Amino acid sequence: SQVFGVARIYASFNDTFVHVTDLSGKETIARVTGGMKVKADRDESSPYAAMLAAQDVAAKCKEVGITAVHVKIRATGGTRTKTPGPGGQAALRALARSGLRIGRIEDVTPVPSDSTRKKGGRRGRRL
Amino acid sequence: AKRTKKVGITGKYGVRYGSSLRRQVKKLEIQQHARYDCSFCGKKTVKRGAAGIWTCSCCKKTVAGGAYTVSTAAAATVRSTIRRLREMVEA
Amino acid sequence: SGRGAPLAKVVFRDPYKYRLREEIFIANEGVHTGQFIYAGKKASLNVGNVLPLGSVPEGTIVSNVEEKPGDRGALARASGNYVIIIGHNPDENKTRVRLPSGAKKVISSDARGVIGVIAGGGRVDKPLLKAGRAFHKYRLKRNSWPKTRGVAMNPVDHPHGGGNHQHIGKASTISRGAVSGQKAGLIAARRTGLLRGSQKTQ
Amino acid sequence: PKKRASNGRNKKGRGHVKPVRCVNCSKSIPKDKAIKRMAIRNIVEAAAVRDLSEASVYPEYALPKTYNKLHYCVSCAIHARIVRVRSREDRKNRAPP
Amino acid sequence: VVDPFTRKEWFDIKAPSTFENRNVGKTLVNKSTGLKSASDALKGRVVEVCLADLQGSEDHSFRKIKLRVDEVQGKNLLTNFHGMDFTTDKLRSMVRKWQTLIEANVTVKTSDDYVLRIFAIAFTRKQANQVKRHSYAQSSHIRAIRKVISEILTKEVQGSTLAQLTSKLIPEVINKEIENATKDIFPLQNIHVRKVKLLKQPKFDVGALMALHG
Amino acid sequence: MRAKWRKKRTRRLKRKRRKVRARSK
Amino acid sequence: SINQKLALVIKSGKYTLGYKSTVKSLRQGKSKLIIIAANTPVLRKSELEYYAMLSKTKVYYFQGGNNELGTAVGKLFRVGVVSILEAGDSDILTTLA
RNA sequence: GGUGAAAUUCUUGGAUUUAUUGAAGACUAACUACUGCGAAAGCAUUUGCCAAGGACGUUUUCAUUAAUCAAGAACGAAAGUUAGGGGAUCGAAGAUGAUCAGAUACCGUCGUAGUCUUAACCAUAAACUAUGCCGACUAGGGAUCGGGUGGUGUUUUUUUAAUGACCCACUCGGCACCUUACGAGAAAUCAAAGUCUUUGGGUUCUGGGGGGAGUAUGGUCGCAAGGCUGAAACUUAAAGGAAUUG
Ligand SMILES: [Mg+2]
Ligand SMILES: [Mg+2]
Ligand SMILES: [Mg+2]
Ligand SMILES: [Mg+2]
Ligand SMILES: [Mg+2]
Ligand SMILES: [Mg+2]
Ligand SMILES: [Mg+2]
Ligand SMILES: [Mg+2]
Ligand SMILES: [Mg+2]
Ligand SMILES: [Mg+2]
Ligand SMILES: [Mg+2]
Ligand SMILES: [Mg+2]
Ligand SMILES: [Mg+2]
Ligand SMILES: [Mg+2]
Ligand SMILES: [Mg+2]
Ligand SMILES: [Mg+2]
Ligand SMILES: [Mg+2]
Ligand SMILES: [Mg+2]
Ligand SMILES: [Mg+2]
Ligand SMILES: [Mg+2]
Ligand SMILES: [Mg+2]
Ligand SMILES: [Mg+2]
Ligand SMILES: [Mg+2]
Ligand SMILES: [Mg+2]
Ligand SMILES: [Mg+2]
Ligand SMILES: [Mg+2]
Ligand SMILES: [Mg+2]
Ligand SMILES: [Mg+2]
Ligand SMILES: [Mg+2]
Ligand SMILES: [Mg+2]
Ligand SMILES: [Mg+2]
Ligand SMILES: [Zn+2]
Ligand SMILES: [Zn+2]
Repeated sequence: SQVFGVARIYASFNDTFVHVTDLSGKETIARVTGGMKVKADRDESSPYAAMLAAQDVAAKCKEVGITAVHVKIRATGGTRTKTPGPGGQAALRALARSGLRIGRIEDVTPVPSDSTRKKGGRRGRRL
Repeated sequence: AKRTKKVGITGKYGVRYGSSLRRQVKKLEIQQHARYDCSFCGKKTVKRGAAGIWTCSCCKKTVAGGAYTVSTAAAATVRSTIRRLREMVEA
Repeated sequence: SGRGAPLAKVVFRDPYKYRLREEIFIANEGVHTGQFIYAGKKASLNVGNVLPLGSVPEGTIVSNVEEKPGDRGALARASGNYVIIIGHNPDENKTRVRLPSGAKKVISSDARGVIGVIAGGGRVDKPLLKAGRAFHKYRLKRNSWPKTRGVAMNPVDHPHGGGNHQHIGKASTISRGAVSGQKAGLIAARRTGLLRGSQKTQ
Repeated sequence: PKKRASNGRNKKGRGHVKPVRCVNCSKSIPKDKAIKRMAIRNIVEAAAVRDLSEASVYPEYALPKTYNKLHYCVSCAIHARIVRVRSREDRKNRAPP
Repeated sequence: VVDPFTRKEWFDIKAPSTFENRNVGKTLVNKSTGLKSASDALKGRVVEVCLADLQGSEDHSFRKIKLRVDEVQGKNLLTNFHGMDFTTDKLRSMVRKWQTLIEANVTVKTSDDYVLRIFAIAFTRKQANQVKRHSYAQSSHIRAIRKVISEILTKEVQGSTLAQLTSKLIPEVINKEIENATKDIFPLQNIHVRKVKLLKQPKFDVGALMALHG
Repeated sequence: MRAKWRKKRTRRLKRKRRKVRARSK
Repeated sequence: SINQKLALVIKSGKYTLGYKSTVKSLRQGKSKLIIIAANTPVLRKSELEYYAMLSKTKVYYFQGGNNELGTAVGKLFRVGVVSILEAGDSDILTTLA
């Protein structure tokens, strides 16, 4: 009821991304989430780190000012596990709690019509 | 009786130049010598000479074509896409 | 004689005099005797006709394309060669196309081309099989055959000349800035060795 | 000898079934033999849904979730997901539970 | 500090005549100085607004919409139609095992020359007294249905303009305008108009876009 | 050794032996 | 198809094959329909069409060269034009053609 | 970025992210099942065309025209070979980064051939149901696919039928499952793997302790890689199967 934008959340495995932008698409945000406050190189996806960096995300969001925004979350997907990452939900929650208004949501995880064969061969990763 | 098991028309070259070179030649050789079917009269009377020139014995027409076959794969595919791009400029 | 692709003699009326003028075109694959050819901007898109690159849509196939509007044919003239129109910039009225070499040059839309591909394609697929056929081939082009390997000559005859064994003796790649007399071998070669890979520019 | 009458899973009278590849290791596995689990997990958590709704527009309009079908490779399936190796006669029970 | 907070201007947008309310909100684009300025490089975007977001009760919440910005003047930024789509939640919830899916599409034009490919989605309905958990159709049915869907589909489009086209699918009765035909062939739960996507349009025609304001 | 590897070892072995007497062909 | 409706005229009615016989038919008016192969030249086409209009005879352009028209009329040779004089029971003189 | 963790790697070239957007080749997700089809290989977006096929239905026709089959032939996954095209993807090779005592690997990176398509080959897969085909007989059970029959069964309501979908009962042919054991089996198990010392419906094929060895040799097929046919000398007391206990 006050203002709108875009969330653009993305949670990979061993990294995660979050960045707002105008609902017109090209626009901008500040966008630095993944290995920004956490630098151990394996805690990149970690939820304790997703919030630590998502915090500074809402900061700039409100620094220039956006009260409400809807989400568009996306997993690495495409051709590798089509599923949310650890720091995906652990970030917008720390931000919805940051005094942010949300609403209509849907994910944009890319899924194909069974093509572009994956890595690892027919025997896959062996361990 | 069958005269040659494999050489066919390439037997003129005898034993020289290697089986591979001779074999591949026979391929284009067969094509450039055979009689094709004429598109303007319906009779198979169009033969080559002066590669890229295919003329019908009767009806006297001369068609430009591949060096060894009347229609080359590329030209045939072009005919298709030219029809496509053309059907696209009246309707 | 001396050309792989066949020629096409096309007769036209002289719009300024009661007289016939006979142009000599390169026969595109499919053209036939007694065919009707159309030439101009407001012409149809039929294989054989000649239209400016602007008047044709993307993906068209043309040969004997003009580098500049009105040079009577400069590109895609060898047996079975063609160029493809891959775009138009109606402002500056340019038209970007792909040549047989793969290079993508942009030229004026008023430049002309003939719909289709050149005839006599696939001539190079048949081996020559004997020096005689190569001999007769060049008997009509020029005195460029046969070729003596510079490594079989004495030093007085070539850089690669001389030696108690047949060898080049120094790098076969030669600088572009080289001088006439030393530019023999791989000139300005940016690479060398057997090409193993994609072999098609993106 | 055999230790299952299907010797795979769900395939009698077809010869060949297009193969799917495991979500965990990408290894190929025939669709008829791939253990399938549809993961319908919400955007929710224990204490994350209340913060989500109070300080927001749209006072709990839809609340949608994640929907995607997963296919595993028996080797991977046995490692983490539902394999739960059974007993000689307890395995013939196809009751999902 | 570069401080791109006081950086540029915010522009406004609304929606065409079709809907009840039209306030889109605002966006941020760039300084309007002419070196390479606004407008000439501005109206080439689109936004993702839900339908109930600008129409009303969410009895139309599934449908997502794209609005192609076309022309702008001093703080005007009005955007015409660009397409639509369903949402993962709805579609992924409609694809239930133990039933057969049906998808079909057609490419037509309206009068407002635009050639469009639409999409439709339908499933199988279990009869009230049914006892089989499979609830499946038969190829003869599925092919026949597609035909009537295709036939019906290219009636509204090429039957009116883009405006009435948008005004035709928002009531969604075409969804069951299929059902009267399918009621004689198969139950068919969840019959919809799931997606639409386009290619081009005649040149801008500045005068026609102004017939969506008031 | 593995079954299919014994095959490969044998296939190689015959290829080598095959070559060896073609020298005396 | 129409090859069917036409194939009944050879076994039932009267016809004439060939460019020359077909024109004497068009001059005497006995022709009610003439079939012209696809590959036949345009000059002869317009000529036959002229004679047809003079004999008020209808024409049908057979999609397929004279080779196809010949094997269609049951003959083993190219047929550039056919002129029907009596369609014994074929609806060819009454169908959409 | 990638992983268990890292590193080779990529980033004044604004990378990863976003936006509009185009190209290329590949694939058909979800729907998808103890579901369908084909001789097997094998077959999943649309539509048009091309011929083709089983089950059913049948008071139609022919009337033993058949069953099974050495020789011979049609097709035959994958990879692989020849000539074009294609070459997006993933990716033998190779080269790398990491690991390890070592690490030619597994994990990561690059990436050739390949992957795809046309024309021609090659003819092998745990090509599996590790289970010949035709015929008959023997046993209980509820699902399901296709055809069919039966109705003062429900729904569509239009105004009720006609229909269509659904319900029920039956019958023929399908893919299977379940419970039984008369019965079989060395057992695991099997409606055939049963109707066998109470041994005979028709017919095809193969096997005769383990190695040696699918080796040698001849023949033949193939461009090759290889396919098919296929020994012996010698050596050896076990090798093997299913089940039981540890
Ligand atoms: Mg493991
Ligand atoms: Mg000389
Ligand atoms: Mg030389
Ligand atoms: Mg020389
Ligand atoms: Mg010398
Ligand atoms: Mg010198
Ligand atoms: Mg020198
Ligand atoms: Mg020297
Ligand atoms: Mg030398
Ligand atoms: Mg075991
Ligand atoms: Mg299987
Ligand atoms: Mg198989
Ligand atoms: Mg031993
Ligand atoms: Mg020797
Ligand atoms: Mg599909
Ligand atoms: Mg014999
Ligand atoms: Mg490649
Ligand atoms: Mg290596
Ligand atoms: Mg290890
Ligand atoms: Mg190493
Ligand atoms: Mg190695
Ligand atoms: Mg890789
Ligand atoms: Mg075998
Ligand atoms: Mg098997
Ligand atoms: Mg069985
Ligand atoms: Mg055995
Ligand atoms: Mg029974
Ligand atoms: Mg009934
Ligand atoms: Mg039955
Ligand atoms: Mg018992
Ligand atoms: Mg017993
Ligand atoms: Zn002719
Ligand atoms: Zn796996």
